[PDB]
Amino acid sequence: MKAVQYTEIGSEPVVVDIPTPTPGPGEILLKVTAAGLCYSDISVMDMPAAQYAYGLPLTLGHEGVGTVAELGEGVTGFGVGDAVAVYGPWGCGACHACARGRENYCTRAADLGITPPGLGSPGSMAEYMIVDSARHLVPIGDLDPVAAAPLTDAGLTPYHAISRVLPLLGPGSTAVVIGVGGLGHVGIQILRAVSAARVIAVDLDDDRLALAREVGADAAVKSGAGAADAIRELTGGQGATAVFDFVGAQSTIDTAQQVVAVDGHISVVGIHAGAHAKVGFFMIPFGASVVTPFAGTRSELMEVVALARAGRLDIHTETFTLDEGPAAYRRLREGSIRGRGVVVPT
Amino acid sequence: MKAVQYTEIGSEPVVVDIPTPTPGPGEILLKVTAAGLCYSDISVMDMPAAQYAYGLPLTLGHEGVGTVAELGEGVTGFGVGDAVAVYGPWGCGACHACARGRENYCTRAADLGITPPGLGSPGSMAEYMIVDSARHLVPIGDLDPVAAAPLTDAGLTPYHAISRVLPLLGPGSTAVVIGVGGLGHVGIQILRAVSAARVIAVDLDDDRLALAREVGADAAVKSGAGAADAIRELTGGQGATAVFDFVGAQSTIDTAQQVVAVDGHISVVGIHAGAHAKVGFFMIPFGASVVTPFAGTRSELMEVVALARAGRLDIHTETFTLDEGPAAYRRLREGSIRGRGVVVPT
Amino acid sequence: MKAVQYTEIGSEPVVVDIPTPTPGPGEILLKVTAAGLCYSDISVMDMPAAQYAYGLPLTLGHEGVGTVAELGEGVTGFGVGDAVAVYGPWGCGACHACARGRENYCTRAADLGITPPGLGSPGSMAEYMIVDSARHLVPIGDLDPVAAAPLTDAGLTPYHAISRVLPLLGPGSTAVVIGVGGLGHVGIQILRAVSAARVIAVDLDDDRLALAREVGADAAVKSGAGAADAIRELTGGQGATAVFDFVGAQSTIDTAQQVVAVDGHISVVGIHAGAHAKVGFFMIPFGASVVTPFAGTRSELMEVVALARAGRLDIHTETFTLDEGPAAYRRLREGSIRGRGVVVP
Amino acid sequence: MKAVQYTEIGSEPVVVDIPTPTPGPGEILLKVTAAGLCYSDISVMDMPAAQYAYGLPLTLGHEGVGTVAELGEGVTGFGVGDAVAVYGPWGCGACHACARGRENYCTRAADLGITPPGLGSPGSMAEYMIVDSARHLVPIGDLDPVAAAPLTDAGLTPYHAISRVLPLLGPGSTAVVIGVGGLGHVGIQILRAVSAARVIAVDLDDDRLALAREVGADAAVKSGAGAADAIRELTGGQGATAVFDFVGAQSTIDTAQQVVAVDGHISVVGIHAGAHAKVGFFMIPFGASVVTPFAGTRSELMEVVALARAGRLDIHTETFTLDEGPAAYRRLREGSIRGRGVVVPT
Ligand SMILES: NC(=O)c1ccc[n+]([C@@H]2O[C@H](COP(=O)([O-])OP(=O)(O)OC[C@H]3O[C@@H](n4cnc5c(N)ncnc54)[C@H](O)[C@@H]3O)[C@@H](O)[C@H]2O)c1
Ligand SMILES: NC(=O)c1ccc[n+]([C@@H]2O[C@H](COP(=O)([O-])OP(=O)(O)OC[C@H]3O[C@@H](n4cnc5c(N)ncnc54)[C@H](O)[C@@H]3O)[C@@H](O)[C@H]2O)c1
Ligand SMILES: NC(=O)c1ccc[n+]([C@@H]2O[C@H](COP(=O)([O-])OP(=O)(O)OC[C@H]3O[C@@H](n4cnc5c(N)ncnc54)[C@H](O)[C@@H]3O)[C@@H](O)[C@H]2O)c1
Ligand SMILES: NC(=O)c1ccc[n+]([C@@H]2O[C@H](COP(=O)([O-])OP(=O)(O)OC[C@H]3O[C@@H](n4cnc5c(N)ncnc54)[C@H](O)[C@@H]3O)[C@@H](O)[C@H]2O)c1
Ligand SMILES: C[C@@H](CCC(=O)O)C(=O)O
Ligand SMILES: C[C@@H](CCC(=O)O)C(=O)O
Ligand SMILES: C[C@@H](CCC(=O)O)C(=O)O
Ligand SMILES: [Zn+2]
Ligand SMILES: [Zn+2]
Ligand SMILES: [Zn+2]
Ligand SMILES: [Zn+2]
Ligand SMILES: [Zn+2]
Ligand SMILES: [Zn+2]
Ligand SMILES: [Zn+2]
Ligand SMILES: [Zn+2]
Repeated sequence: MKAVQYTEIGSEPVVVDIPTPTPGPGEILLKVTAAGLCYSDISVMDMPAAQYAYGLPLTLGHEGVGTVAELGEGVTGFGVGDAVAVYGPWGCGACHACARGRENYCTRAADLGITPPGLGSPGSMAEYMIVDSARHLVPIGDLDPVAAAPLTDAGLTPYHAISRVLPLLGPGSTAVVIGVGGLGHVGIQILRAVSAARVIAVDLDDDRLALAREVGADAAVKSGAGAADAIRELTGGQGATAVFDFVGAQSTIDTAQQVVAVDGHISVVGIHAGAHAKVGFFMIPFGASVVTPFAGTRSELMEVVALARAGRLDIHTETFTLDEGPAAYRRLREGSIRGRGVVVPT
Repeated sequence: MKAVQYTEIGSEPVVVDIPTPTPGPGEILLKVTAAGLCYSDISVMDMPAAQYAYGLPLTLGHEGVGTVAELGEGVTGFGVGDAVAVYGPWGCGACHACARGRENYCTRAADLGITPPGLGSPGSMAEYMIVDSARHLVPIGDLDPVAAAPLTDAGLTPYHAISRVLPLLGPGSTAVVIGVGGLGHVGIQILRAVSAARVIAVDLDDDRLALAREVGADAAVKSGAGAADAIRELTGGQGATAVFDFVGAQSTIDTAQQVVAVDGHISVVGIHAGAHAKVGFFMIPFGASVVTPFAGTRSELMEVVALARAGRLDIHTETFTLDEGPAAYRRLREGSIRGRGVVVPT
Repeated sequence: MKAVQYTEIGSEPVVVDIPTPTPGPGEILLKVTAAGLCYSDISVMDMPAAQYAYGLPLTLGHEGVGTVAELGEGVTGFGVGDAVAVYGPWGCGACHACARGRENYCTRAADLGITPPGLGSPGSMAEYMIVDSARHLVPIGDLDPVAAAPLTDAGLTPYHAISRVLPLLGPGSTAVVIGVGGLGHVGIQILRAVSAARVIAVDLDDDRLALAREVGADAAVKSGAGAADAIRELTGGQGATAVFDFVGAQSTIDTAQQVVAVDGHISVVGIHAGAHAKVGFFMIPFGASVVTPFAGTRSELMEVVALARAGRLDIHTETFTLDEGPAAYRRLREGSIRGRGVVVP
Repeated sequence: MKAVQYTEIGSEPVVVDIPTPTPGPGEILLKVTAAGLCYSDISVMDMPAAQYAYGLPLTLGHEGVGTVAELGEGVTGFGVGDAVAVYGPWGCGACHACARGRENYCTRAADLGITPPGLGSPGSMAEYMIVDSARHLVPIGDLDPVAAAPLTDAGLTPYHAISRVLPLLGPGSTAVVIGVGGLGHVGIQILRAVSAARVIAVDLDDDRLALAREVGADAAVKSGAGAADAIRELTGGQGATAVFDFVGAQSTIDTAQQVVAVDGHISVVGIHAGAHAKVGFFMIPFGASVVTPFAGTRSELMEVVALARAGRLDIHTETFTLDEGPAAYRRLREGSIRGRGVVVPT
């Protein structure tokens, strides 16, 4: 087998029966124990035919954890039964970025026909999944799979975004988190674990602001036209050292530019087509850098797993069966999952 | 004493006779040996009455070198006759940024009424000038004052911009320099001295491309619509690790976005009101950060001076008298100074 | 004031009456609200006549907080009544290190005759004290002075030592803290606040191990011959990413070398004359760097103050009067102050 | 095939005929084009029987370049004929260090029985060699193999040592290089290429001081009792920002401690059993860190190759045949190779 696939442009994903794959040389077959739903899946399924490039059908799910079921020829660095998380943004493994584990920034992958699981290659929303190479597996030991699956993107992506500017986030700093969803609720917790920043969370929804306080935000601010003034009141007029925008709409990016401090940072993490920061003199403070980060690195995924194993990340989830996969995507689309949706096969 | 002042909104600067100042407690009086002209002075003098905030009259010149003439009460660490460069972007000296020498990013200066020489306080285009505090002087020893004056902004600003991302500029990297004027011709030389980056220079003017090659650029490319494709051809389709845009027009920022590499950097250094980078998904590569840097730090100015003393910077200048100051500004406006204009008071 | 001074080589410090100073141009007079005792004061007072270089008499105390009492001529940026901490390791203010606020690493100060309060210039163990320049004052707002005074060295020094290698201390890292005294008990708390490192504390004294657990250590291990094996058991045989040795005896440095990981770090912070790490092939792991850090930077002191104001540092103190100053030093010498001794004028 | 092997404890290496190997799955067979001699080979061959752990016989050579001769089953990313350099310090590929390319600091390799070529596995001093995995090959394009072979250790090791502290080596800094041999003569050139440090070279031999000046040292100091005072005279009494000791004898480490600046660095790179820095209060300046670095990282090797391709490294070599291999080791032992000895098979 059972899997959840995107099969027709503009249609909802469907539950299918397809062959259980067998690993070729160097590949590993996992029995999937948990598969996370990411809002990027919604954006992908909303692409018109002219833009959509991942092929049909596509087994969804780029947040995957499992146990090693079968080793392909020549694979010996894992044993059958090992609990592993899948490193998602597969790169070529050979370029200068990849040599540093920064496969998220590989520029050679596309030309070599290397695509990530759930985003061009078959994903984790299935009873079993293939992983191309052992370097794309990270051990998780006895971590609960349901809470582990989101670490692979909801954890990894905020972790990487924060890591890019961690030296800015010393005692006395303030970090703003915009969007307390799958990514944002983990982002707050990463900030608390790896920095002494004061954390201000921003969301449209009072229940998400409650979630933010539950996971350790120091303050919670309603998003929209009043947010910039409210944040500036909290920061004593100086603004926020860093803003991590997990929404990335034009309104939230505007809020971010209106509150960022001199020599601070805006990380535009959320993906809303057309929205952008306007980085120019008189439009942003001196020295305030802006970036659109993507995914994270191999060693960053290991660090996220280490945070989880140390008890520093309380991942808020709701569990679904494979048969409930399409229903779960409807819930994600409408904004009614408090945290991360996770499919648990069987 | 003789000085060059901006005295009337919309009018050319004029040569004046005003009193030689006397240093109060903590201040230092310099006999000016060289005063650099910066294109920012043109932009300032082009501001309409409603925007112009630096007061009239204003003695111009924020690139200053001199010899210590008189010590104000309680000043130590300098003797009469010492050759010094003036650190330009005065801050409060007390905040967290200033404590690190990063007075360029002080947020307290404005509210305390602290303004820089030539940009709210009296500048260096005069026989003598006041410096507010000893911490705003850096010794230059026997460096030629004419070539030293530009170090204080034409050197400092590119040096800071490059320093923000120096770890990116390893062997195999490429740095693009857009605009081979006062700042840009120094920026090329800094890149060559402190990194192993391949340097590609870009300018509208073929004589400035020649200047770029003279000061060590590896390649020089005509600016305009064909520049992005030409740069991409030189970088093997991978793009440039970093782009230092010393023009900052919309067209040059667009060129920068079209050539920057994944996980690279654009530094928008030149100031053209309204121009901005558009930093959003699908509009810039993943991981490519963008910033508008401002001036530089105390320790950075010392490092620039150290480069000059080591013979690493060939500063291209043309010398003017104080009486020629207004004529020199006309030359700067029309683009006919090959490098930096420098006034030498007699 | 009344002051406590070291007055005679080899003798205990004494309570004295000396003139209240007046600030000259650029100086600030503080009314002292709290003055910390540091174990370095013991080491200084144990120096023989041939080594001791700070002059007699010396008003002790290089951990100082106060309120601005008088401004010297030309001083700006502070008002009378402002609560401030004194930045201790005064530098020249002009060199490349000082320009970055790294006055702790100034090499010009000695030749210019610049000495720190309590260590060549008059210290904070007195009703009033002089500060040379406004850049050596950091505002503390409404922070309790008793808990604030130790921030200026018990806080600053561990903070700097940790900061030198903070990028190593990611999730999955382990930091060992040897010596849970004035410095060490703050070091544990800094590690918890600014990193995700697992913290293993080491001390001779079971009550100090309890203190370590109270302030957030993940494990606390008895020092001595068994400590290295115990630490290696806790780290799965891989050793510790960083070791912060706040004792710095040969035995503790040896423990540090026996537990540090490949590509890790040993910070020798505690001062024991003659003791040293042996950094050579076959004697330490590949890539494991070793340093003796000193004090900290201007911006680091500001950051320490920010941690305290945010409630991230529970500074364990015992309070003494000026008259009790000599008794407090005897207590420090014998090891009976649980945390930091602080004199309140 | 012909090879040079260490075959008997305490005896000179010998030229042998042994079978040409065949690559198994994931392995690559190279036709060797150049094999560097490293002084570590001398130290290894001087180990008594009780210490020597690399097995007999051992094909020597841990500096290897070649062309791809045969691909083992499942190998991708290289074609037959590709010119490649061998990354020497093989790690497990999977741990946190290896995920960052830092296989030089892998702690899992020993327990997994992973040993480097020339140092437990068969080396490059042979007509052909096996490489275990594609990730241990770096393309060199048309670089001359003779000058390329030393990049793999004589280049890599100094490059890594310098890289650990590159942010210290700003304009105005001084770097001391002790020992102008295989590693040291490359170290000087790396410092000149990637920093603005003033470079002071130190050697016992006047001809090696001449070599140092030939490759870009600013100053040259005779090693021994007068070296520390001479270096301090050159640095104005302040001492050297960093000392890279490629000898690592007690006398050179003592020199390094006597000249290092406050908040500087000593890198003990050369290996002399028993010698060590004494890092304690009153024995070294405040803030001066000391480390024994080992080899370098995957991305560092790529950077070294990039320096060579850009013309930044003039590698001084002497060429030997395989039959001359033992004679070349005698020359290395006696100190008569001016730079790096390189064996060029058939
Ligand atoms: N850059 C990357 O590599 C990367 C990786 C993964 C996901 N993403 C993107 O991150 C974004 C978030 O993904 P998710 O799975 O956490 O989404 P989610 O649907 O789980 O959460 C969205 C959250 O944002 C809040 N929100 C929406 N509009 C808002 C506004 N105007 N102001 C404040 N809050 C607002 C919602 O109320 C909700 O709490 C998506 O755009 C996704 O595509 C990016
Ligand atoms: N960010 C800061 O802190 C800071 C500090 C100093 C100066 N500036 C700004 O930097 C800019 C440069 O100042 P300068 O004094 O070196 O100027 P300048 O007049 O000396 O040099 C301008 C150069 O840019 C070239 N140029 C102009 N338009 C171009 C285009 N479209 N493409 C390529 N080249 C082009 C010119 O031919 C000339 O060589 C100005 O905008 C100035 O205000 C900024
Ligand atoms: N590097 C610097 O700039 C700097 C600055 C300030 C203080 N110091 C030094 O730091 C050291 C500590 O100062 P303090 O004021 O915190 O001392 P303290 O007397 O308050 O505490 C000492 C602690 O170390 C423990 N201890 C002693 N020997 C031990 C051993 N062998 N193993 C484990 N634990 C042991 C004690 O039980 C006690 O808890 C002193 O040497 C002091 O001079 C250094
Ligand atoms: N740390 C590592 O990862 C690593 C890697 C490779 C090599 N090494 C070691 O680096 C060292 C250098 O190797 P190499 O192949 O360049 O050696 P080499 O024999 O080619 O060069 C030695 C050089 O050091 C000089 N020298 C010797 N004694 C000296 C002294 N007392 N003072 C000043 N100069 C002196 C010689 O005159 C010669 O120029 C060796 O100990 C080697 O084992 C270490
Ligand atoms: C479609 C989207 C996927 C991001 C993700 O991995 O969540 C992207 O490629 O930008
Ligand atoms: C007025 C202008 C001055 C920049 C400069 O210092 O050259 C600015 O601050 O934007
Ligand atoms: C013998 C030495 C080898 C270093 C090298 O690779 O040159 C070591 O591993 O200790
Ligand atoms: Zn996703
Ligand atoms: Zn790649
Ligand atoms: Zn300017
Ligand atoms: Zn300031
Ligand atoms: Zn102390
Ligand atoms: Zn100084
Ligand atoms: Zn070697
Ligand atoms: Zn490994």
